[PDB]
Amino acid sequence: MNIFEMLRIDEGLRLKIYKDTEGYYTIGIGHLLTKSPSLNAVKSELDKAIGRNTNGVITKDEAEKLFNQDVDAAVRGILRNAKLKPVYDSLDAVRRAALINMVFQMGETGVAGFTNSLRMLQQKRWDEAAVNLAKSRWYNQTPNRAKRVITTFRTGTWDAYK
Repeated sequence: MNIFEMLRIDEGLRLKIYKDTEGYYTIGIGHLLTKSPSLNAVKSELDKAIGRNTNGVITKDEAEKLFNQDVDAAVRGILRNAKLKPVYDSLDAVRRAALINMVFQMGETGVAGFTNSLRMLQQKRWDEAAVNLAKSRWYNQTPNRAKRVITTFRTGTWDAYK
């Protein structure tokens, strides 16, 4: 297992425009297009992202390219963030994937906002961090996914994805 497979499991793959759990327009492997409701704004964003006149549909290869750019960007975001980087550097390879998963889903700002959890992860207080992380809107809204990520932080194994 690795980051790509993990996220592929949590986000699915859809080749036509769809709304995410929060109702926002997305496509592919969790690629958020826009928070706007206009199907126009949406079509524009897609065309611009893909570089061609779409019509709300993309190929698998196009979805994969966007996915690769997204993972890259999430990693890059962690490495640039002063609150995130230190945590990421302190973690083992499996746990690093859990953190990237969170960033991809909720953005750098969102995650950097879990101060308490972040400090507990840095101190390697796995159980404590898992409890803290559970006390969040994120877990309440997407509990199955949040439970998979949390377990991964708790155990440092891929067991939740197996």
